[PDB]
Amino acid sequence: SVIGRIHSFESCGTVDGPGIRFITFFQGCLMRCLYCHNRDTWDTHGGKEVTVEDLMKEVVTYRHFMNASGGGVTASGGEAILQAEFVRDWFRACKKEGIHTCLDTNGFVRRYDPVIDELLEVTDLVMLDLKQMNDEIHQNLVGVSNHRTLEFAKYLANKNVKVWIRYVVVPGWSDDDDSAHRLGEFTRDMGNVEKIELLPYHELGKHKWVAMGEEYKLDGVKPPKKETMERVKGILEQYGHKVMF
Ligand SMILES: CC[S@@+](C)CC[C@H](N)C(=O)O
Ligand code: SF4
Repeated sequence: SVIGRIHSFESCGTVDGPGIRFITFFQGCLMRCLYCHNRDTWDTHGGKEVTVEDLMKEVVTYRHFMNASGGGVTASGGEAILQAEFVRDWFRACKKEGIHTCLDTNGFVRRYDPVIDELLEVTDLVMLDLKQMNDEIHQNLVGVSNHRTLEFAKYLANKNVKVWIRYVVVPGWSDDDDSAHRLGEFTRDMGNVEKIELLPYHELGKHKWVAMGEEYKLDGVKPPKKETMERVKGILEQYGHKVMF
């Protein structure tokens, strides 16, 4: 029945645990972050066609490695939530195999049909990218308003879904102190954020823009100052957050 469109899949040791995570990067994203790591995930009509059956046969070989703490599967890519029906089925097949499931998303949910709730029932962890609390800047950095992502976040809180937050720090855009406080405050109130990951801006994936003959509006911006990272981090910890930077 449901077929999925993916950019790729790779197994990888979870940043902090002995387990391995099988990560499937779903094809397609409606955002256009100036710093996008892989713009090749943008096209919703690209990638490869795979069935739930196909992915599970790829995850099995890694089974022994997923029963270790952070071991499990992750739906990432561009925006995995755009293919919410398939991810639901994938996660359902994984749940019966005794596998931990993580939904890595930007939360750019357009409509709130029941499939989302179904998806969450079989989602052990939601990794939410919060790109910018100041919508003025968010529009300029991403190309869309953060309103939907923000509603989605509140949606997850009211459901008591365990959430980790990811925030990309970029000098001149998200290094602002007023923005760190807005983020720390907002996530504090959600009440379900268990940890925040601070990622310093990186000019990686730039060859994907130039390759497709496109202009990168951040080729002149450099990573954030080691001190600046400590600044925002310290600000977020004031709201009672574990910042795993
Ligand atoms: C840039 C960090 S990645 C682990 C996630 C990139 C983007 N938010 C995505 O989920 O497609
Ligand atoms: S949400 Fe992720 S995949 Fe989509 S444009 Fe932004 S960085 Fe790229």
